[PDB]
Parts: sequence; C-alpha cells; structure tokens
Amino acid sequence: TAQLIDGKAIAANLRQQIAQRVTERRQQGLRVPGLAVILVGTDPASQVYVAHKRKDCEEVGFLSQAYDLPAETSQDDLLALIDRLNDDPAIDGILVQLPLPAHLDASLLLERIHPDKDVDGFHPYNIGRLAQRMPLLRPCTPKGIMTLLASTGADLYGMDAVVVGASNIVGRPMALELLLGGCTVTVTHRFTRDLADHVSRADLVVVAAGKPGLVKGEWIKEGAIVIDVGINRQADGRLVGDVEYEVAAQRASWITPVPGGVGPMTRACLLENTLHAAEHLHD
Amino acid sequence: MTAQLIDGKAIAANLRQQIAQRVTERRQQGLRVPGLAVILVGTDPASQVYVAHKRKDCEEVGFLSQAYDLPAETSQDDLLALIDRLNDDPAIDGILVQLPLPAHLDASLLLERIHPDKDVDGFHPYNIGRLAQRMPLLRPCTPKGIMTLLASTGADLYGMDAVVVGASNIVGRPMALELLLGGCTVTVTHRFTRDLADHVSRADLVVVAAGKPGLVKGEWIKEGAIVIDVGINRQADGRLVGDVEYEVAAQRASWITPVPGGVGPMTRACLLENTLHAAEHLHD
Repeated sequence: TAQLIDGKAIAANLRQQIAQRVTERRQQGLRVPGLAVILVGTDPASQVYVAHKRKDCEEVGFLSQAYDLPAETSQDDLLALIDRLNDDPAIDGILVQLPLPAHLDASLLLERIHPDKDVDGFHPYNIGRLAQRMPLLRPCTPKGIMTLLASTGADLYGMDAVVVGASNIVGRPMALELLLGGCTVTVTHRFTRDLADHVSRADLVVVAAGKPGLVKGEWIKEGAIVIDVGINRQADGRLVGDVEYEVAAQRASWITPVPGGVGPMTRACLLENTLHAAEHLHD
Repeated sequence: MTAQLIDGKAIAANLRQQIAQRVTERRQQGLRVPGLAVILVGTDPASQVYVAHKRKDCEEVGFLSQAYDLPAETSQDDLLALIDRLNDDPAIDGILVQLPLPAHLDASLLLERIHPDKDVDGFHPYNIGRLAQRMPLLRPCTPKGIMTLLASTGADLYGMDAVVVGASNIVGRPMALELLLGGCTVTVTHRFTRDLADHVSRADLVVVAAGKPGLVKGEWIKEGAIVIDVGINRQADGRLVGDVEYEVAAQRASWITPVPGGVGPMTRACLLENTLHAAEHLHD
C-alpha cells in the first residue's frame, strides 16, 4: 500500500545529472572536477567498495586519480600524500577508503583533508558547519537520505522525525540534516527506554541500526515515511531490514525496500559533493 | 513551591575556586600558568560589560591575561594576523573573541581561524563536530555548563527523555549533542515544531533557550522533570520573566533553575575550565 522510494533509480538519475553538468562545463572551458581515491591495504570489501566509487567516478566523467597503496605505508607518507592532494588545484575531492591499518591514526589522517575537499563530508569541521546551519560539504549518506525524502514530495517542515541508530556514524549527521530540513528531531540509541513510543509518534523514521526486526511494523504510524538503511553505507546486502517490512508497508505512505540503495546514493552524493566543490569552493 | 533549586551562580563560584586552587598548585609547583587572550573589537556598551566580566573571572582564577581592545575600524586582515600570532604563542592556551563583531568583518572566517585547540568558547565547527562524534576536543562552554548543572543534581541521564527548546539558538544543537553523549534520548524542537506541549510533557529533562517569555507553560512540565531555563543571552541573564512559567513549573519539577539564573557565570566558568584543560592536557 505504501509507495516505494527507489534509491537505486534516484542514484542513477543523480549520476546522469552530474555527468551532463560535467559535459556543460567541459564545452564551456571550465575545469572538470577531480577526485583522488586512496586505498591502503588488501581488504576485499574495501577493494570492492573503492571499485564502485571509481566506476561511478568514470561514468560521470570526473578527472580521477587512483592511489592503491600497500598496507605498511607510513602515517607520515600518507600525510604527505594528503598534503600534496590538498595543494593540487586539479583535485576537488579526496577520499580515504575505510577502514585503515591498525598503526594508522584514522582520525588524524581524515582530518588532514581540507574540509572543502572532504567529499565524504564527515570531517568534524564539516559536521560542525552542518550543525550551525551553514554546511560546507554535507555528509554524503545523510545528504543522500534527504534526497530520498525530497523524491517523495513530502513537506518536512513541522514533521516529527525519529532517527534510530544514534551510535552509527550517519546518526548525528542525519539528525542535523533533518533539523536543517525543518523537522522536529528525536534521536534514539541502544539505551533509549521505550523505542516503540518514540517510533509510533513519528511522521518520519530513519533507521540505521544493523539489528534485524528492531522496529516492529506495528510501531509505524499510519502515513509515516520509513527509511531503512542499516549500518553499511557503502552496500546494502541485507535480506531483512531493521524495520519489519510487511506491516510497515501496510501503514507507511513511503518506504525504502530492503535491500535498498544506500550505497549508490552515498556514492552519488559523494560525487555531487565533488562537483559542488569545483563549482563553488575551488574557483 | 516544591522543586530543589539548581543554583548556577553557586556552582560557578565553586568551579572558579577549583580552577583557582589548581592554578595555585601549578604556581606552587613551577608549572606554566594558563594564558587567555581576550579580544574586543569596537566599543559596544554591553560588549564592554561582558568582556569586563570575562576578565574579572580570568583574574580571579589567576590566569595570564592578554587583552586586545581593538578599535571598531580594525581591518579583518589585521585581526587575522593577530589570531595567527596568538595561535603560535605557547604561553596562550585560549583565544576568545567577544561577539558581536562589527558587521564589516566576516565573523565566521575570523572565529574559524582560531585553532580548535585554543577555542575555549568551544563553538568552532571542528569542536562541535568532535562533540558530535563522541570525541570532544574542547566542549562548547554554555552547553558544558548546563551539563554541569545537571551533574550537580546527581541524576542519571541514561535513558532519560530530554527535550531542547531552542534550535534557533547557537546553543541548541550543541546542547543536544552533549545530552546524547550523556546518554539521553534527545528531541530538538524549534519554531516550526507542532504540538510543543506534547514534546515537553513527555520529557524527564527540559532545556529551554528561546528568548520568548512564557513560551513553555508550567502545566506542560512533567512531574519529577528537571527544568533548565537559560534564555538566549549566554553571558548574562537579566530577565524578569523566563522562557518557562516558573510558578507552576516549580510545583511539578523535581529540579529547576530560577530565573534570572546563572547561565553567564556558568558559561564563563566552563570557558575558564577549558583554558585550564587546554593548558594541562592539550599544550606544553
């Protein structure tokens, strides 16, 4: 009964729009956006995810620079690579594939990225800027979920929204995006006393919990919008989502099927960030 | 009527002593005294008063003070260079800029020039982002102060339903990030919120920062709730009437802040606490 949000189709529309914009730039003599994607180590998951990023990068016609470093690359060498990419005016976005080898300080390395080239958008400065209602580059997964909400044509102003999975990296950012978008926002987490009462009052539910069946379909308010993205922002391979779909779908006005498009939306908004950076932040 | 009163002025005075006693300990032990550079640009009467308050407190706890009372016409570039020198001075732990600035300066670019490291006010986007991701560097001082007020009640914030009334306010978002880190379930409301009463009346903890007299009705307060009413002026509270209807709220709340209360002293006290922390933990 609920209409379906198709994140995969919206991510494709978004890649298509970015590719066309890039074609309008290149004919106009404007610089093509550059994206450096850095991989360190052997992790099969990370090789697959990085591969999807670069495939999406090529489709959209960005200038791209691959850096497939070996796992024992020093922290300092990696800093010098990030220092050099910041000072390269041909590069608009710098991506450091996660997770990184144990010896590497994850936070130090990621925070070395100029916030205006941090197209993932989770650099602390970027989240802080979102927090104070003037984002530089928005965290791409939350941004991607706002795009999902936008496709429903719903008016978020005054909507009671609930974010389930505060502990997740997307959770706080997601809350800041929804507040920016006009919603009253409740954030819940593992220690929330009565999740059912919070969810049942919500016009909008965003769940990123990685806990199958956590949100009962009975908790969903009639007419609610339900976004179920789990904890993997790069690829959704779940057979069952955090929300119990059947009943949820009987009551929601809009729902994301599971597995859904969180990965493609995340990559699309990542590219969208790279383009914006080029058009707006780098001259 | 029946609510234990949260006294922010007492707590702030108590906190200034501790900073003072710790400074005297460092001074007795030959360790470096924390340094605070306080910048004032222009001559706005309220801004002069507020820096005065900051600098009285700064001298009370025995910090090294550097005062920059600059003229209102001071160039943005000249002010940048001032910030640059202060950033690299090992004697200076905290760099503070009194607001508002004259309108001709890009106040964001200047405030962001400060190393989050020396941002003792704590509202640098980096600092707010670090707080957002559960790994705070220097905590925004007004929200930190509200967390201290709450800690003094002895309450367990874990699984409490908290509501922050004032998203508009510069404190609102950081308040929410503080409350979440403290383990509350947190709802943030603002001018487009529907049924504000329903959100407030479900809350075990209400933090209001609206600058709107009587906005939150005392009848909306949950029985046994903790109620913090700090208005929208972080440096002073001169309201005759608060955001919460005090008389009725006091009959229902377990703890409540009187109004006019201690948001200002608490804010300055936590700013000073961040300077000490900077000195003891972030610098040499």
